[PDB]
Amino acid sequence: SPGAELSVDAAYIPQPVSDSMAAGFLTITNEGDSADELTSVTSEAGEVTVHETIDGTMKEVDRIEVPAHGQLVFKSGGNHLMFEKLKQQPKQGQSVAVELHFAHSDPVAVKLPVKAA
Repeated sequence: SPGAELSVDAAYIPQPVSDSMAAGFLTITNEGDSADELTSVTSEAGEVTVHETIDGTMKEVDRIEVPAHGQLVFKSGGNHLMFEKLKQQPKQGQSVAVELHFAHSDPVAVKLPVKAA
Protein backbone atom coordinates (compact mmCIF):
# COMPACT_ATOMS: atom_id res chain seq x y z
CA SER A 1 0.00 0.00 0.00
CA PRO A 2 1.01 3.68 -0.48
CA GLY A 3 3.43 4.82 2.22
CA ALA A 4 4.49 1.21 3.03
CA GLU A 5 6.90 0.12 0.19
CA LEU A 6 10.08 0.14 2.34
CA SER A 7 11.44 -2.92 4.15
CA VAL A 8 14.50 -3.50 6.25
CA ASP A 9 16.91 -6.40 6.75
CA ALA A 10 20.54 -7.03 7.63
CA ALA A 11 20.10 -5.04 10.85
CA TYR A 12 22.67 -5.37 13.69
CA ILE A 13 25.23 -3.55 15.83
CA PRO A 14 28.77 -4.89 16.18
CA GLN A 15 29.67 -4.77 19.87
CA PRO A 16 31.59 -1.51 20.27
CA VAL A 17 34.80 -0.73 22.14
CA SER A 18 33.08 2.20 23.72
CA ASP A 19 30.70 2.96 26.60
CA SER A 20 29.00 5.86 24.75
CA MET A 21 28.87 5.23 21.01
CA ALA A 22 28.18 2.41 18.50
CA ALA A 23 27.64 1.74 14.79
CA GLY A 24 24.37 0.38 13.45
CA PHE A 25 23.99 -1.47 10.16
CA LEU A 26 20.85 -2.23 8.18
CA THR A 27 19.64 -2.25 4.63
CA ILE A 28 16.57 -0.45 3.41
CA THR A 29 14.86 -1.79 0.28
CA ASN A 30 12.43 0.36 -1.74
CA GLU A 31 10.11 -1.78 -3.93
CA GLY A 32 8.28 1.44 -4.95
CA ASP A 33 8.32 3.59 -8.07
CA SER A 34 9.29 6.73 -6.13
CA ALA A 35 12.60 7.46 -4.37
CA ASP A 36 12.47 8.30 -0.72
CA GLU A 37 14.83 9.85 1.94
CA LEU A 38 15.71 8.61 5.41
CA THR A 39 15.22 11.82 7.35
CA SER A 40 15.65 10.79 11.00
CA VAL A 41 16.20 7.82 13.22
CA THR A 42 15.07 7.65 16.84
CA SER A 43 15.85 5.31 19.70
CA GLU A 44 15.36 5.08 23.51
CA ALA A 45 19.03 4.09 23.75
CA GLY A 46 20.61 7.42 22.77
CA GLU A 47 20.84 9.77 19.81
CA VAL A 48 21.08 8.32 16.28
CA THR A 49 22.78 10.12 13.39
CA VAL A 50 23.41 9.10 9.81
CA HIS A 51 26.92 9.02 8.27
CA GLU A 52 28.32 8.53 4.76
CA THR A 53 31.77 7.00 4.71
CA ILE A 54 34.40 7.94 2.07
CA ASP A 55 37.95 6.49 2.25
CA GLY A 56 37.60 5.47 5.93
CA THR A 57 36.40 8.98 6.85
CA MET A 58 32.80 9.80 7.84
CA LYS A 59 30.45 12.62 6.99
CA GLU A 60 27.25 13.30 8.97
CA VAL A 61 24.19 13.91 6.83
CA ASP A 62 20.69 15.06 7.71
CA ARG A 63 19.02 13.23 4.83
CA ILE A 64 20.02 10.29 2.67
CA GLU A 65 18.39 8.90 -0.47
CA VAL A 66 16.61 5.59 -0.73
CA PRO A 67 16.34 4.97 -4.46
CA ALA A 68 13.25 3.74 -6.28
CA HIS A 69 13.51 0.00 -6.98
CA GLY A 70 16.79 0.00 -5.06
CA GLN A 71 18.49 -0.11 -1.65
CA LEU A 72 20.21 2.11 0.89
CA VAL A 73 22.89 -0.03 2.65
CA PHE A 74 24.47 0.71 5.98
CA LYS A 75 27.39 -1.70 6.62
CA SER A 76 30.98 -2.01 7.81
CA GLY A 77 33.19 0.13 5.57
CA GLY A 78 30.21 1.98 4.05
CA ASN A 79 27.50 4.28 5.35
CA HIS A 80 26.36 3.72 8.87
CA LEU A 81 24.15 4.82 11.67
CA MET A 82 25.94 6.12 14.80
CA PHE A 83 24.43 5.70 18.25
CA GLU A 84 25.57 8.55 20.52
CA LYS A 85 25.16 9.36 24.19
CA LEU A 86 24.68 5.68 25.09
CA LYS A 87 24.51 5.00 28.85
CA GLN A 88 26.79 1.96 28.76
CA GLN A 89 28.61 -0.33 26.35
CA PRO A 90 25.93 -2.37 24.51
CA LYS A 91 26.80 -6.03 24.79
CA GLN A 92 26.22 -9.29 23.02
CA GLY A 93 22.82 -10.60 24.08
CA GLN A 94 21.24 -7.18 24.10
CA SER A 95 19.34 -5.45 21.35
CA VAL A 96 18.58 -1.84 20.52
CA ALA A 97 15.37 -0.70 18.84
CA VAL A 98 15.13 2.26 16.44
CA GLU A 99 12.44 3.91 14.43
CA LEU A 100 13.35 4.96 10.90
CA HIS A 101 11.54 8.04 9.58
CA PHE A 102 11.22 8.82 5.94
CA ALA A 103 10.29 11.83 3.88
CA HIS A 104 7.49 10.16 1.92
CA SER A 105 6.69 6.88 3.73
CA ASP A 106 5.43 5.62 7.05
CA PRO A 107 8.03 4.92 9.71
CA VAL A 108 9.58 1.57 10.22
CA ALA A 109 10.65 0.02 13.52
CA VAL A 110 13.81 -2.08 13.50
CA LYS A 111 15.48 -4.30 16.10
CA LEU A 112 19.28 -4.36 16.04
CA PRO A 113 20.85 -7.17 18.01
CA VAL A 114 24.35 -6.57 19.41
CA LYS A 115 26.83 -9.04 17.89
CA ALA A 116 30.58 -9.97 18.24
CA ALA A 117 32.95 -6.99 17.69
